[PDB]
Amino acid sequence: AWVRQATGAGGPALLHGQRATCEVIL
Amino acid sequence: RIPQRISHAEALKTLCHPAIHDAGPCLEAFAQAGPPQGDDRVRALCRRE
Repeated sequence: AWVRQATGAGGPALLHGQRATCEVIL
Repeated sequence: RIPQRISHAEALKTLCHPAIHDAGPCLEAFAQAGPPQGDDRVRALCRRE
């Protein structure tokens, strides 16, 4: 209940277009 | 192309206006929308004042 409250516990807002990302720990 | 400056003291007509410091409608807009539903917010609802 802290970690999801730390961050992030078809959205209405989009000016450009769809969006992607990913993560690799280096 | 004539150089034109703008700053605070030239904007001072609207900066020093009484309806700026009047947060009466800002009071009522803060009183309309209550506390959002966050785990931080429900806990931060406490007595101090």
